[PDB]
Amino acid sequence: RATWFPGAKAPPHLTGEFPGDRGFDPVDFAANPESFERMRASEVFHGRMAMLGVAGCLIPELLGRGVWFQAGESVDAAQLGLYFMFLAAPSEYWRGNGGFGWDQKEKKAGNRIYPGFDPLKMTSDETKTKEIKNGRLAMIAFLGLVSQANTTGVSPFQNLAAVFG
Amino acid sequence: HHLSGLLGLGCLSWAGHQIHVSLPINKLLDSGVNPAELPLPHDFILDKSLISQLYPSFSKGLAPFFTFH
Amino acid sequence: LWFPGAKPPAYLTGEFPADRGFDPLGLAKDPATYERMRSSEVFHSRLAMLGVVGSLIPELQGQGAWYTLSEKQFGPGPNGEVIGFTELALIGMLFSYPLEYWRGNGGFGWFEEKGDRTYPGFDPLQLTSEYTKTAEIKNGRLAMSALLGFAVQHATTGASPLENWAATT
Ligand SMILES: CC1=C(C#C/C(C)=C/C=C/C(C)=C/C=C/C=C(C)/C=C/C=C(C)/C=C/[C@@]23O[C@]2(C)C[C@@H](O)CC3(C)C)C(C)(C)C[C@H](O)C1
Ligand SMILES: CC1=C(C#C/C(C)=C/C=C/C(C)=C/C=C/C=C(C)/C=C\C=C(C)/C=C/[C@@]23O[C@]2(C)C[C@@H](O)CC3(C)C)C(C)(C)C[C@H](O)C1
Repeated sequence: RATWFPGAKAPPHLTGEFPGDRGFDPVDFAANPESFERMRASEVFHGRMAMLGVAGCLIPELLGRGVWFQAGESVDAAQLGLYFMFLAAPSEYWRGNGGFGWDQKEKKAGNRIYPGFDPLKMTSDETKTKEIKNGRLAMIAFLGLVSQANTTGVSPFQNLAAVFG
Repeated sequence: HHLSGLLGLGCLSWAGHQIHVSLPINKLLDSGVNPAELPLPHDFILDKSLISQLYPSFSKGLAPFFTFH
Repeated sequence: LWFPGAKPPAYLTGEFPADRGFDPLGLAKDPATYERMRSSEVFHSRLAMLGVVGSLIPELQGQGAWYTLSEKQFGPGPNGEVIGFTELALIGMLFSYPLEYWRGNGGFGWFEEKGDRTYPGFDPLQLTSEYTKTAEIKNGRLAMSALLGFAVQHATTGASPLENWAATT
């Protein structure tokens, strides 16, 4: 199989079964298959949130709203944050629990990674891979945004301008 | 693990503390700055202007590091 | 029982503590919903017992009231930060994310946890007994009543609850 480095063998617990598997788990975080489930959950969620984060950072600046690290000087962030926490706290508790219910068998019921929203029915393993590969690229780019902010102190698109002049 | 982790990362971490906390505070103190009116250590991290006055290279941030300059 | 001329409704059988035979609208019908109910009762109960004292004691010392926590500027911090109730609530929500998740989960993992969730393990003097299990719920029912009392007394009169108690003594 193809791997994250030219001639590297895969770990034995990574067998290509799950989407995104390019044989990369050196510190064996996922030898136990329950921990591999949790990690898969975490990777898809971190993944999605970074897509919304990156799009939340770039797309407004294109449609003339401002630079993403100057966002809280034109809004009242403390307020919004409280509302954001008020929408999250049920919603993330349901996602963790598996559904609405004080029983523990609730966690077995339902999917906490792929809950089943799909109205145009295009969930495959080639599309599950696309989520994860877009997600990983958004995570990596978010770390680039923060870093450039700190170093250059200017807009992310103005960092792209300096590449070409 | 003991070479790369315990001693390696241990030295990296402690160089990190030195660069970001021990070097400013000592530099200011050696120029007679009365410890009561010294900035707290995070202030060197949050406000890069404080640490820029002392060491101007910080104004270039991490770009030199990544371009091997 | 809550009422002398009342009879215990089936499921309520005096097994669990503070069962004073009382469920008119039949909300603890299923024995599994009675589990949630019980956990919610002891949670609401503990929060109220912390609420009453946390509303009176600053009032008595001279800070304010159960009301007027809004428009208060909580401040002199280490760097001279001064923040408002909104920021303080945001802090409270940020530091309540993992504590509440872990109490709602039973533990720390993505799978089944054996962790009580109603009466967790914290008793370094071994004082847990039916007396005390009862006494916590009873005091907390009182305290819940008292907090509803605070609310409506301030709603009707517009006075602070120490002044309303000084208008009876
Ligand atoms: C049992 C039963 C029934 C019932 C019932 C009953 C009576 C239910 C009652 C519910 C009730 C009464 C539940 C309240 C809880 C209060 C909480 C959570 C306290 C938090 C509040 C806190 C933590 C306080 C915080 C503060 O003080 C601080 C720290 C500083 C102050 O400056 C500001 C405030 C004040 C904010 C039916 C319906 C009749 C029929 C059914 O069949 C059977
Ligand atoms: C996989 C693996 C390993 C690894 C690893 C690696 C490389 C991990 C890397 C993880 C990485 C890089 C994860 C980034 C997440 C970023 C998020 C959540 C971004 C944004 C989140 C949001 C919501 C953004 C919000 C906002 O932007 C909005 C929307 C508008 C702005 O105005 C304001 C703000 C900024 C608030 C080992 C350890 C090497 C070995 C092991 O064996 C296997």
